[PDB]
This record gives sequence, structure tokens and C-alpha cells, in this order.
Amino acid sequence: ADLERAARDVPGEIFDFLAGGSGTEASLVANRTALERVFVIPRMLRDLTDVTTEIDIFGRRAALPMAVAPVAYQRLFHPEGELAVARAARDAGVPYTICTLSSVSLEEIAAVGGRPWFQLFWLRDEKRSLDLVRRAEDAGCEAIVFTVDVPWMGRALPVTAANFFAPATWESVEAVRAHTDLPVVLKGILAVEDARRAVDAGAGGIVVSNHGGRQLDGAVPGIEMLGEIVAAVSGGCEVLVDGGIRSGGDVLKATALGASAVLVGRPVMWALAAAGQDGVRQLLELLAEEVRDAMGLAGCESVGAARRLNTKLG
Amino acid sequence: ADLERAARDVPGEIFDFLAGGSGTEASLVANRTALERVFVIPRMLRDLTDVTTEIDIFGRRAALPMAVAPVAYQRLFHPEGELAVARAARDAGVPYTICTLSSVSLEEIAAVGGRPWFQLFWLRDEKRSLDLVRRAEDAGCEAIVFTVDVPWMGRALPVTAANFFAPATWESVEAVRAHTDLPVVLKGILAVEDARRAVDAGAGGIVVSNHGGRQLDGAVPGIEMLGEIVAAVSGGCEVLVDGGIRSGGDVLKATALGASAVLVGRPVMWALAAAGQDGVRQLLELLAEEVRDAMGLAGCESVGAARRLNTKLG
Amino acid sequence: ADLERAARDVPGEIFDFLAGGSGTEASLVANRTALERVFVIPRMLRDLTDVTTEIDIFGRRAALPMAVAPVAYQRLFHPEGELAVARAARDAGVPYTICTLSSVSLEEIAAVGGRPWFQLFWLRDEKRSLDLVRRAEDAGCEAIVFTVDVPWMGRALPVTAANFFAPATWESVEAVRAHTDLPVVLKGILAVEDARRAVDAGAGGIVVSNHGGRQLDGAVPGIEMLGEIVAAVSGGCEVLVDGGIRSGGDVLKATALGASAVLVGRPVMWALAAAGQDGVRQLLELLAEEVRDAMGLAGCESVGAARRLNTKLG
Amino acid sequence: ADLERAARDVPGEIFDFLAGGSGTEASLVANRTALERVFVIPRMLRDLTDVTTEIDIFGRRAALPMAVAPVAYQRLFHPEGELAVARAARDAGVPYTICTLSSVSLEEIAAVGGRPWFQLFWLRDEKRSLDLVRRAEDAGCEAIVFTVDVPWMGRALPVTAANFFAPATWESVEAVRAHTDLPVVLKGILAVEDARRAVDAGAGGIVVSNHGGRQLDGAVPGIEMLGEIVAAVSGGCEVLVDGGIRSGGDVLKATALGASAVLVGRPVMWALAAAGQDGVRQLLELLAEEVRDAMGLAGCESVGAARRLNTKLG
Ligand SMILES: Cc1cc2c(cc1C)N(C[C@H](O)[C@H](O)[C@H](O)COP(=O)(O)O)C1=NC(=O)NC(=O)[C@]1(O)N2
Ligand SMILES: Cc1cc2c(cc1C)N(C[C@H](O)[C@H](O)[C@H](O)COP(=O)(O)O)C1=NC(=O)NC(=O)[C@]1(O)N2
Ligand SMILES: Cc1cc2c(cc1C)N(C[C@H](O)[C@H](O)[C@H](O)COP(=O)(O)O)C1=NC(=O)NC(=O)[C@]1(O)N2
Ligand SMILES: Cc1cc2c(cc1C)N(C[C@H](O)[C@H](O)[C@H](O)COP(=O)(O)O)C1=NC(=O)NC(=O)[C@]1(O)N2
Repeated sequence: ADLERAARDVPGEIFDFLAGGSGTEASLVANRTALERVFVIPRMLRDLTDVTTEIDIFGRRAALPMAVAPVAYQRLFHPEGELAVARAARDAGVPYTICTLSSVSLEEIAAVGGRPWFQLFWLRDEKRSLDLVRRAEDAGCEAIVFTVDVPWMGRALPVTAANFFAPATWESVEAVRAHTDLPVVLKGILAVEDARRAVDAGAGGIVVSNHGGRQLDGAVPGIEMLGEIVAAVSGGCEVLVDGGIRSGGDVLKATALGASAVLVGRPVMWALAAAGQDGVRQLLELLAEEVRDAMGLAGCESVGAARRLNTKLG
Repeated sequence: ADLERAARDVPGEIFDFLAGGSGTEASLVANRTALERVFVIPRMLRDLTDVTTEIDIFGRRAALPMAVAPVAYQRLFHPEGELAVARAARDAGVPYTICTLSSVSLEEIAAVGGRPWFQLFWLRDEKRSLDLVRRAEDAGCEAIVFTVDVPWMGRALPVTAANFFAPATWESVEAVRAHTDLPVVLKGILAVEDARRAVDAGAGGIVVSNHGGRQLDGAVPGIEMLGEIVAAVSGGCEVLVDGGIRSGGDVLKATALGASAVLVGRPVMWALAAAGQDGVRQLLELLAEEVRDAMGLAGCESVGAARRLNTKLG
Repeated sequence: ADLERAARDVPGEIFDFLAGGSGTEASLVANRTALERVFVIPRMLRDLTDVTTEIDIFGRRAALPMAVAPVAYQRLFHPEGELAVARAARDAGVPYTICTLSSVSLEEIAAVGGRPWFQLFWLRDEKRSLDLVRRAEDAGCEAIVFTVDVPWMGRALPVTAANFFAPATWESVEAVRAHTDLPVVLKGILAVEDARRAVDAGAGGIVVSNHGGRQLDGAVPGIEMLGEIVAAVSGGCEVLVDGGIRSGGDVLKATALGASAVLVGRPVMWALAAAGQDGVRQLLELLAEEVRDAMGLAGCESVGAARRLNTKLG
Repeated sequence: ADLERAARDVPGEIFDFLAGGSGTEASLVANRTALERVFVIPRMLRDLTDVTTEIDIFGRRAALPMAVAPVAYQRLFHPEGELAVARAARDAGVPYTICTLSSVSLEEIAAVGGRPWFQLFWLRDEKRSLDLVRRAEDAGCEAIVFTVDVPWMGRALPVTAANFFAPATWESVEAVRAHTDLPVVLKGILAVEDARRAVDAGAGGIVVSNHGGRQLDGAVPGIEMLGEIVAAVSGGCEVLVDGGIRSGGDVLKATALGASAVLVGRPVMWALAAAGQDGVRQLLELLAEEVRDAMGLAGCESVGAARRLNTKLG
């Protein structure tokens, strides 16, 4: 919140790179308006002796129903870059998604420890992409976050792409899935039948996402498709969502709509630009407290109870 | 209306304590927007020889379908504090809810006479809470208003808590109910099944309320849940509502949606900060006239007829 | 449109008397917002050899699906007062509603000729009211417009009430109906069952109206209830509507929703305050042209065809 | 976008002639608001080896699902006028609609080559209108775009009407259809049954259009009727739409709602006023790129796939 004010002050067009959406930015604003019209129906008088925000996802415990979204070139925002964010994420018990275009090599990020995920962009040489998957799995990464909604970038630098493009198809997905034992997570699913097909294709999860409004301008917000997608998947895979998550109440709204967890992107970068690793740990601490507070006020002792909350659209 | 202008002038951060909501204050604004989109379908040409705003509630007559909402530390707004409000409420024939955190002891408020209700916050020692219930019942209070939507405060001083916390559960509710012959009223019910369970638990009433938008930010407004809750309860208990009631037309809207009565909080404090007891009696007089006018223009000779009015959402 | 700018310039609080609504004026604004969200589905390629805006209503032809709404004390706006408006209305072929509180006697207005209607306010002496009905019928008035939505005025002067109050009930309606052979028209009907009962009570018409937002604040706009009321009445009586009619497209919208005709109030007064009788005739000429244009663009050769147009809400 | 800024700078009331709508311009704004509330549900992971924006329409290939809308007197915006626009349209592979009120004769426009369509206004002498149809067909025009929504203009100059009015009926449509072998396209269809009748009358296409909000003020936007009309026609004719198409995402939205193609009017004139033929070719190049980008991000290799995209209203 006030964090973005600090990120704006400290350069200036790097900000617009971080904050911007594609085209008219109609999908960027719509992510927020979609969240703002969701209302939670809280439950009262339930035992809260042991409110816990922990979830199990991909066989591993997380402190919050949240992971750091893949954002490229994190040294654009702070000299420590991805190493700072990955350290704070590890300390907070939340997974950190290593970006294919990270300004620090993925093996260095994975060495920080914690719960590193690796976001894969499909390269036009198939075996370069599959090599990236092997490096991630060798480095102890716990999941392959296959970004599918970027056949090309939706309509500067510096400093480096320390890990070193084509449209990804369902064949690319099967190639990754055959090449790894890690859960494959498809990021950028918006159509209900794409979610069903993702389960059929063997994905361990999907991220319901319009890329923070950065790919197709006019794409439906992920939060607007979340409940339909959760019903269609019927527990067949983890369903994450991102786009405009700015508070613990937003996390609660997402989980009440059925999400397993959320990704948080831009705010984590604001906390990185302002106060580096300590600033990220600060944001994660604030988010952890807000999630815990929102869940208790809503009568939910666990994230699973929060998923059973009803909502109303306003 | 103009009263809040007088309350703002007379200190300054005490105002923000009285007016504010939690988080983004989305539920605070939504209480008002929910009321503003309700439209009443008035009835014409009915006999109005004896329009009466009186209701029976908890075996006792009230002059209006309204009671003063529990607001803590009323000496923050005027030296007479709760004694002034309780006196004006008594003179107006409307019940007054004594707050657990009242800046004047509950026995003194009850001595003013009238129709005192007592709002209970659950204390972590059960028998301290049950003692508070006994003191209220011994003091002639007519109802226990069990505030349920505060397991803890949703995200200064002075002057005193003259009557001297843990999450309240359904077990706490049964303990109160077993300890008193007074009707137990659960304040902060928003879920339809919580309303049904409240009747099953033996409550004499519920207040459909998101705490004036002060607990869970993003909680659905009570007025948005009122009609569903009234149908589900099917006369099993009294159903009150609060949040943003600012006029007699708002009272009419609430009763047309099925409420037995409304609570009024912040406006009564504005009338207390500006002109003390006389100012509260002024507000209650104005509200009484507006309710009577709204009911007549709507073709309702009684509050019960007003409950049978249809509405349309705009 | 620009006419109201001229009315504002020429005194000043008389303006607010003419333009204002009751309470928060939520029903005044809602009359306009309701009209603005109605969209007409025009028909194409129909023969328009003889587009006519004429209707038959109460056995008499009118040049437009429109009559001048009853507005009291028309000398507040111009020295000629009601005589000016009645003359222009006569020349335009539209009925003129004589108000019970007219600043010129009803017999003088009726002498102007044309199609005078008489709006009745119920007086607390029944036989005074029935005398007013007899005077109107003796004076050649063609309809009794019984204003029902004023049991009392919803929450100055000079100059006179040249024709010289209690709540009107269904008994008052039957007394009028038994006392006259003129069609009785109930003005201020908003509830579907009040419309049905109006037909059962022998009314020749109803005006679906929230009194221009001047009676119950928060009353549903008449245009929002019009289509439901038209279906329920099933041709049993004429169904008029008023409130916010500001153009020929608005007249078309009203007729497409099923109205037999509209009443126009405030704009006719603006035309009276600015340029007197010639100004009213100007407004009626402009409205007549806009209605004719709107009907042709919508593919309607007659008002009856316009009533069969479909609409969509936006 | 920025093009309109250049068109505004370069005279001034000619701008208002180009940009304006009829009446309150409620239908002009509604064309845009209707498009802005449509959201596309993109598909992921489909093969995009050969994304093509080409369509077949009236037996001829077009480079884009788009044609230049008929706009009169194009020398009002640039000395080259229609010849400039027709040349750029030809070079871009998009059809160009010759206007009946063109400031350059239709035979000269058709000589530019490409895919000229001819927009017919019905003249009150039938055989003058049918002569215009014969001239267009003799000149190599590929379709008669019969403008039906102008029985008269909905509520200056210079320079000329180089080709040299009555309401057009279904009889006029049959006269044209009997007089030409070219496909007849009815422009200005908004009612579902008018679309069905258009197919029954032998039309080869319709343009779902409220004339850019320039005819009936308060007419429903064409985009709001598009999906219903497409279902009712059931492939019986081509269904085009116009009004507020300002980007490739808008083209995608229109095709996802079922349109065969869009017409683009005002933006093409802005590109003509600013930089003449080169400016139009620039706009068509930008639109071609945006359409291609939007289609790929939406997972559509062809316009036909784009027509099978689902949408959600926001
Ligand atoms: C600057 C930047 C860079 C990237 C992304 C977003 C921003 C703002 N994103 C989107 C991010 O992963 C979340 O989807 C979004 O930030 C959630 O919305 P939020 O910021 O409101 O919390 C990326 N996603 C990928 O998959 N791959 C990438 O390279 C990536 O393009 N780089
Ligand atoms: C300053 C203050 C203090 C309290 C409350 C509200 C305000 C503004 N409230 C909410 C109040 O009871 C109504 O729910 C609300 O005011 C209706 O909305 P309104 O102000 O638009 O009429 C309380 N409720 C409890 O149960 N216990 C309390 O200690 C209490 O927290 N103190
Ligand atoms: C100043 C004034 C006076 C009256 C009314 C309205 C205004 C503004 N009206 C309302 C009017 O008849 C139309 O219902 C309304 O003007 C339509 O809305 P509009 O102005 O947007 O066209 C009356 N109605 C009655 O029945 N008896 C009356 O004495 C009356 O109170 N005097
Ligand atoms: C200045 C002008 C002139 C015409 C039209 C529109 C404008 C703005 N139009 C409307 C145009 O064909 C599209 O329907 C509209 O421009 C789409 O909306 P858009 O501008 O947002 O893309 C015409 N249509 C006809 O059929 N015959 C004509 O003589 C025509 O009246 N001349």
C-alpha cells in the first residue's frame, strides 16, 4: 500500500515497466475491480484455538496460501535482486518462483534454500527448454511453473539474463511432463476447458491468471474465472490465482472462491525496491498477519475452512 | 446529516475512531451503497387513521423499530456520556444498549430506567463474563446482546472502563443462555446458517451486522443478507439489522426487507457530541418523525405492514 | 434542456420549489437514471408514409402521447400562469391537467377550451372534494386525475389558491367514481397490485408515478414499474407514466415500455417561466417534432406500433 | 488513439460533424461502453504456426475481418478525399465502402481497384436509386451496402456530391435485390427479427449498427445485439458490426461475439485528416498488427477460431 509510494519515489520508467499492463490496461484494472466486488460471508462462533495459515501444496508445507510470483530481472529494482527476495521468502515459509529471465542464475537462487519453484518460458529449441527444466530439477526446485499465456509478449535494459523464445503448445507441456518428476504448473489458464485439459495433460497445478493484465488486453480477470475453474477441476490439480492480490482480505477472497494459494508479484517488488530483503520480509510479515486476521474474523481455523466460505458479488 | 458536521467541528482523532472502518473500509461504504440501491414499492389508498411506529420486541413495547447500538466509551464524545444517551433513549421509548466497555457503570445506566439492553463481550475467564450477565440481569436489563463477530478487534484513551477478552463460540452462547432468563441476542450474524443455528441455540434475536464495517473488511453488508436471513429464520427469533441507517426511509427499507428493528450507532454519538442529551433527544425526535412520514407515504399503518412491503434493487 | 438554463436565470428559491425532490432526492435522480438505462430496439424498413403521433385516450383524440402534468400555483412562474399553459396545450392538441391548487380558478382554465383534465386532492370534508369534482365536470373537464400518492406532502407563498386536506383511500376513490361519469385516473400508482385494484375499482386510467420524486424518498421510479404494471393491467385501463420525461426519445422509451401516454411537468414550467405561452407552445412544438422523429427512426408509423417495440436494459 | 489528437488539431466544426452523435449522444457513448464490458476468455497452448487474419466474404478474400465504413464527403477531411482512403484500403487488402454522398464519383473510386463496396441511400425516385446500383455493379463494385436505418437523418458544406431521398422499405430491398447479382448488405439492423427477415429477403449480409449513434438516440448498441442476431441468422448471411471499434482487441471482441467482420469509420477519417493516404495505410497497418496480436494471445490461428471464443460481461 504505502510501500508503492516508496517504490515510486526511489528509477522512474522502470516503475512503469513493473506496474504496467498491455494495451488500454483494461485487464490490469479489472483484476482489482473483480476483487473489490467480491464480498465474503463470514462465519461466527467457531473455535479458533489454533488458527493456522499453513497449507500443503506439492507435498510440502507452506506457511501461507501464497507464493512469490515469477518476475523477471529483479536487479532492476534492487542490487541484491532475486537473492534478497528468495531469502525473505525462505524465511517466511512461502515458495519463491525463479523466473527464466532472472538477473541471477537459478542455481544460486535454489542454493538460498526454502521452496524454489522454476518458471519456464518455452524456447524455440525444445532441448534448450528441457535443459532448463533439468537444471531446475537438479538444483532442488520443487515445481515447474510452465508459463503458457506467453506465445509472445503482449504489446530499456539494463542487467543480465543470468540463466543463459517460441509459443508453447500442449505438445510442449507433454514434453516437459515426460522430462521431469516435478509437478508441472500451467500459469495463465483462463478457459474452463483449458483447466480440464491441464488436468488431463497431467499438470499438478494451474495458475488462473491473465498475467497481471500484461498479455491479452481485454482478457477476463482470473478471479472472475476462478470459481468456475475450481468446480470443473474437481480437486484434480491445485488451482492458484494471481492478479491484484494486495492484502490478506484479498487472499481470503481468493481462497473463498476456491484457490489453493495466490501468487503475489508487484507488491513483492515494491518491498524489494524499498528496503531490499528486510523490506520483503516486512511485506511477508504484514501479509501473514492480515491473512491470519482475515481468517479469524471470517471464522476459519484453517485455509480449508476458508475455502468453504460463501461469497456474494456486489 | 448536518449533525455530523457539528460533530466534526467540535476532538479530531476521536472522530476518526467513531467514523472509521477496518482495512480499506470497503464494508463501511458498502453498508451505505447497499441501502442506497434498495427501492421501496409504496402502497396507496390505505387507511392511515392511526399510523403507529410502535413494535413489541422481547415482550416490551418500543416507540420505534429502533434501538441505540452499543458504542463504547461514550464520554469520549460528551462529559455526560452514556447517561445522557440513555436518558434521551428512555424519553423517546427506544431501547438503549449498554456497552461492556461503557465509561459509566452498567448499574448506573440501568438506573436511568427505560429499556436497557446489555452488550456482552466474552472475557477469557468464563465466569467473569457470566458475572457481567448476572449484573446486567440483576440491574433490570431486558436483553443480553452477545457480540459474536469480535473474536478479536478488526484491524489513544483517555476515560475509563467503568464496568471493571477471548473469542466467543457456540459453547459460550449456550453458557450465557443457560445462565440467564433474558433473551439472548447475537450481534454480528451474516451467514444464513449462522442465523438458523442461532435460533436452534435458543437465541431470542440476532442482529444482522458487519459491525459497521469495523471487523472483517470485505464482509458482506448486513442489509445485503437481511432478506435471506429473515426467510431462513421464519419468525424463529427477532431479526435486527444495523449499519448505515441514517434516516426514516432507511428504517423503512430495513423493515421492508424484513427486519424487526434497526440499531443506530454513529448518528446517536454525533447528537451526543453536539448538544448532549438534548441533542440525542433531538435526533430521536427527527428519526421518529421521518419513520412516521416514510411509513405513511408507503401506505403502512403499522411496522408489520411495512415489513410486507416489496422492494426492488436499483 | 437549454430551457432550464433560461428558467434558472429569471426568482431563485421558487426554482428550488419547482425542481426539488423529497429527502435525499434519491427518487428524483432515479427517474432520470431509470430512463437513461432503457434502450430501444428500433425496427427498420417499415412503411412510414403517414407517421402519426396521435392517440385516442378517454374517447378523445390527442395530438401526442402526452399531457401536461398537474403543477400547482403556475403564477409562481409567470403572470399569465395556468391560462398561458392551458392555451398552448389546447393549440398543441395535448390535454392539460388543472391542478386543485391552481392560481387561477378551474372554470377559467376549462373556458380556454381544449382537453382539460382536473387533478383532485382529497379534502378532509368529503363533500368539498366531491363538489370540486362536480365543478370540474360541469366546467367541461374530461377526466378526474385523482392524486392518491399524497396522504400528506412528502418532506413561501406568494399568489392564491383560486379554487377555494386528508388522506385518500379506496373508499374516497369509490365516492368519486360514483359521483362522476368522467373517467377517474389514479395518479401515483407504483405497486402492481394497486394497479390491478385500480382497474377493479373502476378507474379509467392510472399514472405510474412517484410524484417526480417529491413524495416518498426511496420510492421506486415509475418507469421501473411501468412494464410490470402494463402486463398486470392487461388493457383494463389506460396506463400513463411521468417523471423525468425530457425528450421525444424519452416519450418513445415510455411508450415502448407500454405507456399509453406520458405526463410532462417541470419542463412545461421552464417554458412558462421563459417566454410564457409562446414558450410553452415552443416546447410542445419541439417535443412534437422529437416524438415524430424518434418514432420514425424506430420504424413506428403509430404510437401503437411504438408500444410493440422491444427494449434492453443497459 | 493518438491519431484523433492529430485530427483535432488540424477544421474544427468539421470535427464535430465527424465525431458527433444524435440527441444526447447516448448511443454514441454506449457503443464504447458496450465494447469495454466485453471480456474475452483466451485459449492457451494451441498451435500458432500460421496465424492468419484473412477471411472470405462475398466470395472474395480479405486481409482482415474489417472493411472501411461508408463515410460521406471525405474531401471534408483531406484534399485527396476518398481516393486516398480507397488506395490505402486496396493496398491493405480490406474492402472499401463507397458512399452515395462521396465527394468523388464512384466510378473513379472503383477504378482504384481493390474491393469496392457501394453504400446505397434510397432516393425518392426508385429508378434513380436502381441506376446508382447499376453504376456500382458496372463499375466492378462487389456488394451493395443498403443503408436501411436512414429513412431520414437523425437529429455547413462545403465540397460536392460527385455521384449526382426517401425512406427505404422491404419493398425497396426487394427492388435492389431483383436489380443486381451483387450481394445486398443491409446496414443498420438492430432487431433480431429484422435480421431474420433480412435473410428471408435474400440479403447476403447485414451490418448490426446503430449508425455510430447518429440515428436514433437511445437505440441499443449493435454490439449488444450482435450475439443474439448471430444465433438467429444461423449462418444464413454474413453478420457485420460497427460502432466504436478502436483496436485489434475490439475486432477480436466483435468476432468472439460472432461477427464476420467489422466496419471502421471515424478512425479511418482521422488517419485521412492526418497524413492522407499514408496515414490511412498506417492505421490499417497498426490495426492489422493488433488484430494478429490479439488473436494469437487468445489462442486463435484463424478468424473462425476467434469466432468460437467465449466471452464474459463485466
Ligand atoms: C514486471 C513484471 C514481470 C513479469 C510479470 C509481471 C510483472 C509486473 N509476470 C506476471 C506475474 O507472474 C503475475 O502473474 C502478476 O504479477 C500477478 O499480478 P500482480 O502483480 O497484481 O500480483 C510474469 N509472469 C510470468 O509468468 N513470467 C514472467 O516473466 C513475468 O512476465 N514477468
Ligand atoms: C465507535 C464505535 C464503537 C463501537 C461500535 C461502532 C463504533 C462506530 N460498534 C458497532 C455498533 O454496535 C453498530 O454495529 C454500528 O455502529 C452500526 O452501524 P452505524 O454506526 O452506521 O449505525 C460496536 N458494536 C459492538 O457490538 N460492540 C462494540 O463495542 C462496538 O464495537 N463499539
Ligand atoms: C412544483 C411541482 C408541483 C407539483 C408537482 C411537481 C412539481 C415539480 N406534481 C408532480 C407532477 O404532477 C408530476 O408527477 C411530475 O412533475 C412529473 O415529473 P417531471 O417534472 O420530471 O416531468 C404534482 N403532482 C400532483 O399530482 N399534484 C400536485 O399538486 C403536484 O404536487 N404539484
Ligand atoms: C461523419 C460520418 C458520416 C457517416 C457515418 C458516420 C460518420 C461519423 N456513417 C456511419 C458509419 O457508416 C458507421 O456506421 C460508423 O462510423 C461506425 O462507427 P465508428 O465511427 O465508431 O467506427 C454513415 N453510415 C451510412 O450508412 N451512410 C452514411 O452516409 C454515413 O451516415 N456517413
